[PDB]
Amino acid sequence: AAQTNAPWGLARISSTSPGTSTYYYDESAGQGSCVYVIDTGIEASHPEFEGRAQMVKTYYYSSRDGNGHGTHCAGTVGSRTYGVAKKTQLFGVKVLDDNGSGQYSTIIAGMDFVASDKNNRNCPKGVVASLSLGGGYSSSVNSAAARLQSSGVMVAVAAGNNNADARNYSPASEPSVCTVGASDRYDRRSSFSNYGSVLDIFGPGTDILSTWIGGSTRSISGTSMATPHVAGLAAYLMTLGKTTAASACRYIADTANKGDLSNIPFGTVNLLAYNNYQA
Ligand SMILES: [Ca+2]
Ligand SMILES: [Ca+2]
Repeated sequence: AAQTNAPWGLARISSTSPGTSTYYYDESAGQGSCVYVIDTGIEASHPEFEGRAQMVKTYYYSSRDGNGHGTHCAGTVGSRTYGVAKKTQLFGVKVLDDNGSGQYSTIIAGMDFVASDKNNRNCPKGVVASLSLGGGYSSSVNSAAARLQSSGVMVAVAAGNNNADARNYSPASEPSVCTVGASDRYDRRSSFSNYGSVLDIFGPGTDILSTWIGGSTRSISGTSMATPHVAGLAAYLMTLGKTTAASACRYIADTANKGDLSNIPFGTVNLLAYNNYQA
């Protein structure tokens, strides 16, 4: 399949070179997989989700996304127009309030919830968890992400928007999960993106058009936008039988475009997510 005039981030992960505008992908489109979006919630009624999204857990008064951050990330995962895996199943877990904030104890509970809730869902091709959140270092938050990964879920987390070493931020500094950095459309490291030896992969993170609350769309930037690119790609690759949850991050790194990015500090990988699609 080929989506013309696609968002630049989708066209980037299906090309060996920047500047293209078509997103080439296999028609399976992550069908059979499930992706948990642990964020501010999802506007599941958005037409771009085609009824493939639903809220399963909230830690606040309502399950509605009163912010838009979680709806935007879910749209990059698997919306019809702006998603990597356009046929995947989307589950929303609201651990952040409508201001985009949340206590670590609630974030830890949301991860432990996903590790158990996946056992009563029908996801034959695999389960993915996308965490576009983070803060200061916490060994309890890192351990919760490691538990979720060990239970059999592909965990993708954002590296942070501090332009610093991600080793001082959680759950980005957990080695067992897949930490995602951000890049722009000219194959430059996003000026805000964190770095360090803990980063596994980079994704499109600057000026990312996706869904928004109120049935709308908008473009924002952050490593919170690059993470759903890797999460959606994982669900896309697992549906193809190429990899599994325990080794998706390593497979994505092994098959990535190497050496394409600029302004990458020494000690940080120069790897850009890529689906290796061939018609
Ligand atoms: Ca290249
Ligand atoms: Ca890692």
